[PDB]
Amino acid sequence: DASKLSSDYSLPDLINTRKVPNNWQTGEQASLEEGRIVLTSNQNSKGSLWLKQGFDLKDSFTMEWTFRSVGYSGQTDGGISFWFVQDSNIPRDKQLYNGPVNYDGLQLLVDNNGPLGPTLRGQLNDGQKPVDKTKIYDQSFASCLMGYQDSSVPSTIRVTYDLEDDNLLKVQVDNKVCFQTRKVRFPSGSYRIGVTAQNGAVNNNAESFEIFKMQFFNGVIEDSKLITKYI
Repeated sequence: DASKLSSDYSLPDLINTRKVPNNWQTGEQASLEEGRIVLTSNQNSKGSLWLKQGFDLKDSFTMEWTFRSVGYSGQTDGGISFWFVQDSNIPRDKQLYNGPVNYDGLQLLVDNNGPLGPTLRGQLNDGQKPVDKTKIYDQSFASCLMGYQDSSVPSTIRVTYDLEDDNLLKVQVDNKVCFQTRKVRFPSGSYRIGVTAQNGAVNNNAESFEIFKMQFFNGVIEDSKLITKYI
């Protein structure tokens, strides 16, 4: 697995790091603080963290994001979104959790404003139309229940896309399967990888979403014009 780790698309541990790693960039109110990038803080905050360069999808990959939420417990309109989307530059649109409403690819949404409570949901789009935000919870292609708030220990989301297992897309939270599917077909192309968050305005909350680490691997780890399709 070391041999497969990609330094170009990973975010190293941020302890004693005095600047954002140069292959990434923050946006909006996101900032580097000691040991973590803080996406949101204080009220009605938004932040983004994206890789500067696209990823050429030609083979299986794994991506592991380590994050946490601190500072608020309760239902809100906030959320954190992890993206894997086909685009030539960082996505321009910021309407959907401070990320693109018109994406072509995958949105993984962690939030608690839907009827099921705190969830990790998979959303898909193919760039032809913006998604209808009013239908997001009814349109998830897959989901699991996932407690994330007010939680000191960070969580790790592992996303694997395994072409050698008939295009298995598998999403794990701390190594437990959240969902998996073979229905999602990402075309070869250049993809943008990043995370965006907002805490919203509900109850003037100051929920703070934090990113600690992200590891990107070429291949599948120990789990041995074209647009996204859902078959």
